[PDB]
Amino acid sequence: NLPHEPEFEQAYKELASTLENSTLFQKNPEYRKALAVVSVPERVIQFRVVWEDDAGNVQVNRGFRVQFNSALGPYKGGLRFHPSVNLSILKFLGFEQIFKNALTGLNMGGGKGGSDFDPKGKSDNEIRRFCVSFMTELCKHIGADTDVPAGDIGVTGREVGFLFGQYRKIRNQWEGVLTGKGGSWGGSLIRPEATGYGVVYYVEHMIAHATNGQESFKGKRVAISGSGNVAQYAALKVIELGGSVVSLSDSQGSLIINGEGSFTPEEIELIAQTKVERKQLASIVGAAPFSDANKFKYIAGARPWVHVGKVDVALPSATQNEISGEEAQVLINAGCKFIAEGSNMGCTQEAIDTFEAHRTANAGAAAIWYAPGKAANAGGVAVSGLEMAQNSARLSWTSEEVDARLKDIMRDCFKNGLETAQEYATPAEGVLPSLVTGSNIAGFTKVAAAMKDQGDWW
Amino acid sequence: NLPHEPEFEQAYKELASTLENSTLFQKNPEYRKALAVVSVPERVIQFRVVWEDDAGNVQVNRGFRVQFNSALGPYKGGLRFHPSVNLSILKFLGFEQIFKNALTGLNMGGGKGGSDFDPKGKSDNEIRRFCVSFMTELCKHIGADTDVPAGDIGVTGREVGFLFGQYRKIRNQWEGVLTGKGGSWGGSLIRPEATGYGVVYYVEHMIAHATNGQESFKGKRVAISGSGNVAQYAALKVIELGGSVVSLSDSQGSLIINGEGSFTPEEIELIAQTKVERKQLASIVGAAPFSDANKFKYIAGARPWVHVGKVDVALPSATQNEISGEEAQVLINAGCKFIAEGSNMGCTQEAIDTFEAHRTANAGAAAIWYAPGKAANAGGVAVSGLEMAQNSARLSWTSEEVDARLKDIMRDCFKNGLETAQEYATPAEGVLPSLVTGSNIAGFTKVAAAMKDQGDWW
Amino acid sequence: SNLPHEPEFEQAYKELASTLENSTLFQKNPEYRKALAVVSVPERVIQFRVVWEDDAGNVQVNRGFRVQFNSALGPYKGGLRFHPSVNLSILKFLGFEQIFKNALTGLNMGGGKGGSDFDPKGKSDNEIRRFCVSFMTELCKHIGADTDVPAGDIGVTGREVGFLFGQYRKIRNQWEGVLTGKGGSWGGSLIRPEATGYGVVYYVEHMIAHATNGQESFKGKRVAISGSGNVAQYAALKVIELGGSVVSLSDSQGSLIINGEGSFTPEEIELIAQTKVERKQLASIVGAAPFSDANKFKYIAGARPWVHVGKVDVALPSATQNEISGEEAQVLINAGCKFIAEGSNMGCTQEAIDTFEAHRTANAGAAAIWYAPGKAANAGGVAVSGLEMAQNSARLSWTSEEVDARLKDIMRDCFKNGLETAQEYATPAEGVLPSLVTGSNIAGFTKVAAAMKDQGDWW
Amino acid sequence: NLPHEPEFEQAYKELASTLENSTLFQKNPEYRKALAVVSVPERVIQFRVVWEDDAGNVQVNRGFRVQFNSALGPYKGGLRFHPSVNLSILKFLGFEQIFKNALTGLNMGGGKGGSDFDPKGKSDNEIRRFCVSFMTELCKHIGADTDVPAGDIGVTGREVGFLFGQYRKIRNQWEGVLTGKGGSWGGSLIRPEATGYGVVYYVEHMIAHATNGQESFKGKRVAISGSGNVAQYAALKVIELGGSVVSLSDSQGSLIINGEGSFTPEEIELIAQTKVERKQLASIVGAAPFSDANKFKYIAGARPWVHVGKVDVALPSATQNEISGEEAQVLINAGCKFIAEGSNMGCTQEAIDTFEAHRTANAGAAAIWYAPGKAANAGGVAVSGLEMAQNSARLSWTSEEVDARLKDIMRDCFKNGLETAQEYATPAEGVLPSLVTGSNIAGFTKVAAAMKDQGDWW
Ligand SMILES: O=C(O)CCC(=O)C(=O)O
Ligand SMILES: O=C(O)CCC(=O)C(=O)O
Repeated sequence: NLPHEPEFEQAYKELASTLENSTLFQKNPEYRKALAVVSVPERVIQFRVVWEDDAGNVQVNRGFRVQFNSALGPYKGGLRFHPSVNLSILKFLGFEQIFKNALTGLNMGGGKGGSDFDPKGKSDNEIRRFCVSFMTELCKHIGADTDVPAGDIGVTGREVGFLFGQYRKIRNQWEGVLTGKGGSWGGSLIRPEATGYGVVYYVEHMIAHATNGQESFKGKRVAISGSGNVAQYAALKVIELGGSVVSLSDSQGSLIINGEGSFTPEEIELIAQTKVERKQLASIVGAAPFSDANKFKYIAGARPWVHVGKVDVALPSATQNEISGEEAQVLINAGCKFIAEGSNMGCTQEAIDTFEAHRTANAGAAAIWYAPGKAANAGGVAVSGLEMAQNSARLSWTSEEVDARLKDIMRDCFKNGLETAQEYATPAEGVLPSLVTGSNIAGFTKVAAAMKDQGDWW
Repeated sequence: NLPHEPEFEQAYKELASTLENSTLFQKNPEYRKALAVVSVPERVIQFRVVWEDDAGNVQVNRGFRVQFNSALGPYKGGLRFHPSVNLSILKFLGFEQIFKNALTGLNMGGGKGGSDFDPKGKSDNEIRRFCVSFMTELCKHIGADTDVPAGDIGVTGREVGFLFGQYRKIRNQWEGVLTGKGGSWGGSLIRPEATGYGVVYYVEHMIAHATNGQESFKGKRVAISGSGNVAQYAALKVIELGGSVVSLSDSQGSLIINGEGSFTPEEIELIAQTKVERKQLASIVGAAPFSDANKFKYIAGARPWVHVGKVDVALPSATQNEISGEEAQVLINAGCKFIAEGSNMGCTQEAIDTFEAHRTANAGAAAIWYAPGKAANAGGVAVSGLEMAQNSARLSWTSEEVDARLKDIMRDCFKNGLETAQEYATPAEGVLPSLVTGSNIAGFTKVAAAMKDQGDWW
Repeated sequence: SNLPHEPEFEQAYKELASTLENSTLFQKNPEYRKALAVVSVPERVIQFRVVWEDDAGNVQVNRGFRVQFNSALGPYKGGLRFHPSVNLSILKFLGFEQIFKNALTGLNMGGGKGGSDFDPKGKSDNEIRRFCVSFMTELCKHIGADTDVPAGDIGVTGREVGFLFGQYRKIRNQWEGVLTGKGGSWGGSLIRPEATGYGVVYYVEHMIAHATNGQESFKGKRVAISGSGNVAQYAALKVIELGGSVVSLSDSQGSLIINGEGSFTPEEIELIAQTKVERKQLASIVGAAPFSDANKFKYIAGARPWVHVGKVDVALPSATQNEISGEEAQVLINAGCKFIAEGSNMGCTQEAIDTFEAHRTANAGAAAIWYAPGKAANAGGVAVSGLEMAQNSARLSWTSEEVDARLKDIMRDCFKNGLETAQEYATPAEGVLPSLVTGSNIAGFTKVAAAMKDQGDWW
Repeated sequence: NLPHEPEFEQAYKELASTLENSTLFQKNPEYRKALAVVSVPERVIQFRVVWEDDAGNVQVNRGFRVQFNSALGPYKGGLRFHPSVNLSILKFLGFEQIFKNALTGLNMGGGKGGSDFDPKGKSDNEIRRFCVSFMTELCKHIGADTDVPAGDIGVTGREVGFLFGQYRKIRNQWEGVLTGKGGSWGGSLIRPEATGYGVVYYVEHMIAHATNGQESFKGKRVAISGSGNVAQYAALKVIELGGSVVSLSDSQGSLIINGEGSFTPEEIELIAQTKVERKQLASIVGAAPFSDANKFKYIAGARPWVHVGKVDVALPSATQNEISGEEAQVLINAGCKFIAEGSNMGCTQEAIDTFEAHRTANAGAAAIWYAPGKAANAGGVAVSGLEMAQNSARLSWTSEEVDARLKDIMRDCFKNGLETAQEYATPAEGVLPSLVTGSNIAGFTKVAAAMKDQGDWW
């Protein structure tokens, strides 16, 4: 009699459902056995973590590493320190990580870990001691050839460092055992740029396919929402490829271009400085360059979608549910043909459904083409693979090298979606395949066939 | 945020209760910290087990090893294969194992493991393939100085053989990694006898103490339940000591003696053979000697306790929760003055409360005296420690040497419980000390103190 | 080379070497001169940084050391010392001696010594825990039940051994005999507290028997002891149990003497033990019974007991190193003392040792004072550590009587080996007592050097 | 108390003094804690080395490995066999190695080891046996992910081969555990070239910065001293980049170009053959091509500095203390703007002082710019990292690939010095940053911040 694990059960049921609404099990019914094998994790470690607080008292938390699947590579996935953490949640997140990592084409398996340790209110001294204790036990079960964790909620650069330092001390090895490391001790260039550059490259690959290699970002008008790092670097990449960035935004309003034109790199760097100083877009229109009313128009309380006029590409990069069903319709009437999520779950289900029905109802490049976040914002995962690659040679690559490689990985990510959809949700003649359906299946099918090849099931 | 683990949480709450109801936390209030720490397992491993059935189909089950505590020694405790198995249950069994193992005097930590694999209806080949697969993963986490498992429900000598065989092949070490091994490949004499002998030995000390050296098993009437190896060898040792054995039973009914007789060794040998053949007591009453209705009465559907009439000692040795509140009172009315669990968790908390209430109410030899399983049925795990001792010595001791050490262990276990109750749960004059409270405190403090010494808490 | 100056170690090497030269050993086996040169260089030395957090939350740095000197006879064995004086030279000195002390027990134990310059003085239990955790995080790599088995020494008692054991078992994930001096319920040995003290006395029993042709024992002898910790206590109680009289104890502040005939009783030693548990002085118990009975007890502040004991038959220095000067050696000689053995490690100064030895070689029969070296006479401690390792591998706890029995046999064999080896290689003049110093040094060295040769460490 | 370690204490004091004469401890006083922690080695192994001489006699020597710091990478640094070897000396060298290695921007820590073994007058056989015995112990402590030694005085190709053979045998792994290996068994192309080429690339980066990327080696006149591997390859690189090499020299004299012109690659090759035959430059001037007195002038007993006329770059690449105070002033007067040490400690302190005062007194490209050897001759170390990178993939890069990558590493070495001087020894407006000060501080700052991130100090 199995324990109640609602978050994991939900995630399994969603996969099994998306697999069922496809021809996968008509063509390959034996993959139902794969579904059953894959959803029992290969290994789970749980361990007590004892650590000393600043008053000198004994404290107790619970440590976790779910090593869910390793058919395609060593276990890969983040560590989460948050009071809500438990096996059920970490299984949900680790299970999903299998298939998102699989989607990229990198040799990365699937895992998730962490603790119910709550870093809110903790001194750095406390976080250090917790991390030291935590890694003392975890060290046994991980390694560059076995399991390579990373950060998540509660585990950023600071914690990764403390974790790395203690691993090194116990194991007496310097290796790529974590990703998200500092620039001087095995971190990668292009790490801040990864997500934003990643979305723009994915969309480039979409355009290329949709137009049979005749169009790129060159000459295209691109609406971006957000003004954090993802939006800034997506904007910079667009510009670098010859596109026009016509909008940026924050939670209070949108800053948009009047008529023809684009934001410039300099302007983007000014918006970055204002973002570092916690200031809102509303406050920078007072001075130049943004006080020029012939180039720039600030719109209070608005998202950009209905205000940019005619537009070719939309790149939501702010927050979740920032494209309504209604806004999807306007982008469609604005002639938008490509949309990809920079923000996690940026499109509402109504918007996704809209873009998909439009796709189904319109042959070729007359359709709007939506890419889901698990595919289009896999840049951060992509650069993690490159950080590992780089670590194996104790050698850093140039910005240009990491960038070029990030581009190729997003192509693999794209193609896995495209081809899976073509095979298992085959569209009508001249209709673009669904990247949402393709991306939801493709991880499972790559992992399942790998598992079969390796005798994990038969 | 934690998962609901009721079997485990109840055992914890109940131990905490017996510790509160004593002077232990008055004289050492710090030990409450130890309680919070010890209750979180050092390490838990869970893992997928894929195995092939006789049709050649893939089958999936879940593997577990709870390494609960190692302050006194390497993790020690059985493997259970039963479809009820899960983490909560093994946490429950593993927690109890800590304190049982502690009480043997031997350097043995507490652990428990197994699988939801059901051996019912499986071929021997299927069981072999399952054990090969199970041990392939488990081998990484165990070892002669790390974790030493053994049998339990679903895991007999047969399974231990398959498990050992696989370990030796992958680890390339021949060592005391398991106990309950076969005689020619590192098994110990007296291991089959140990639990049953051990409870009888323990109870002999109870009789001695409660009667001020007046009495022994000589002339006592002893009601036993069950008919597996515990009940058998308990029966045989009672007979050796001059007691009468007046009942045995299985899951279908009770075989009782009429009048003032007793089972014989020869009759016990016959019941043992009927049990190897997985037959029932109801199948053997229709032929001699058990068809003799002057001596024997078979009672279908019944536990033996009402049907034995007046008895002096009760040795439940069948199954968990086989003595209820009602039956505790039946045994009190029968003139029963000693009860000790041969089986794991034989008495309900209601029966325990009933017995303890009776002890408190009735000074001296009038009291029914109850010994907890962690003390009284420690004989088995004790002889496992001796199997480990023998493997490390690279010798096989005679039956007489193993048996001698088992007697010293059960003696010291009784003395410790008795003296610890005298110190921290001091009874009124003439009142028997609580073996429940004394055994719990003794076991707990030995672990907690060792944990403090080793810096696990402070 | 330009080797670093390591005076403590270099001095011990030369003294050892000299005692070997004053024998037939290198005449009979000149090739052992190469053995000696090879044995003098440690097999392995590990040094390491130990970073640890104080109670104020500040980072602190100390240096950690393990000298794995020799392993021909067994895994490296020897204690850990936390004391501000600790460095490589000092640990090499103590590790070198440990080789030969361990060899004389007859058990399979090699020779090692380690520790840190961490100063436990003034540190909280918590600080001590944090230091041990961090220290063992690095040391774990280099030690093990079949590799190197440390123990306590100055600055490392049961408390530290516990924190050190706990951290090892956590990182290594093996429960094993990696340390000795462990606690009773987690693989310690009975008799370990008594070992060193009982051991000296057992050894001296054989000295007395040999010197007097079995005509005397401890019965009726007056015994002066210095110190008031475990060694002094259990030595005293064993002497009392053998029918001798203990006429002094002492601590770093003064000595507490018996006046006239008479002895400390076990009850008095028990009280003294309780006060030394409380970290009090012998000073601050004299004004309270029974130690205020100024007919039986005299206290002298600032003094060692040797000049105040009157006539004495046996002396058992059991406080600290270098606690019998050459002058005090003469005082004991003139007091009529005939038997001396060290309860404290390096109790006698070299000057005292040269005096006892001069006096032995100048006097026939039992008119001579007989000095036993520490490597023979206080091996009781490390012997029972060896027994602890044996118990751990047996996965059993022996009884008091069994550990004690074996301790007795070990000390007896150790005495015999020193005696007979001196008779063979450093034969005394007719009627002179065999030198247990030369005897023990030769016996220890040759056991190691011959085993090294069998194992191809030299040829 | 502590042992007397004079060479190490000196090296420690010089670092502490450099760090005090900067703004580092004003801006970041907590880095004093870093200095105290970093100056205690992480680990030191000493060991007895017993080996057999050619007469069959036992010999005894002392082996050492100082594993000083691993924050930025596995321990890296050479092995020295010389009768002066001891812990103090090896700590001195390993301490310096941390910060030099750090300076390259490669993921390499800092270490040094060796023995007091004297190879003077030993047979190849004796050297083989010593190495076998030495590596038998050392193997335990090192490894491709832990510690990667190399050569030094007493340890060249021959010894590296013997050491690697024995490691392979015992460890049964083929990996990059040593650098300086033979071409066919893991050595890198560009290895003989590395130091010489490395010096020239470093100067290229200096030229680019000083001139706004307006100038290069193209059209420059370059005075080089020495005529061994470093001068030869430095020369060849200069010629490849369009520069003129106007001198070379040996201990007895200088061979310089008469008027404008340059040595050619064919001429460099001739000088290389003569140097292999162990002939001095004085004796190659009696034949063609060097007898042509219109092109070549031999100056007996002179260094080249005062005899080359106007020159843009100076590359002392012969020995130590080969540019006097006077010669530094002559070079300044000859229009020399770039000076960098091919040879270890080639510039006297008077010369370094003179170049630094000139820099201070002369805004921008008017200055002569001195690069210290720890930065400019770090190419040997750079190619070591590339050898490690190539060993990971069991794959040799092309000469062009190794060479291009060496150039980049020398840019990182440059940037680390430049930027560090900018921050902590900030020059007046328009004045070049001190590469000597920058290079002496930059390694420490990189290591200290990585140490802090990793919880080594806090
Ligand atoms: O011998 C063993 O280790 C298994 C015994 C056990 O699990 C028990 O005491 O219930
Ligand atoms: O118990 C041990 O291992 C030896 C302690 C020690 O170093 C000694 O004999 O002084």
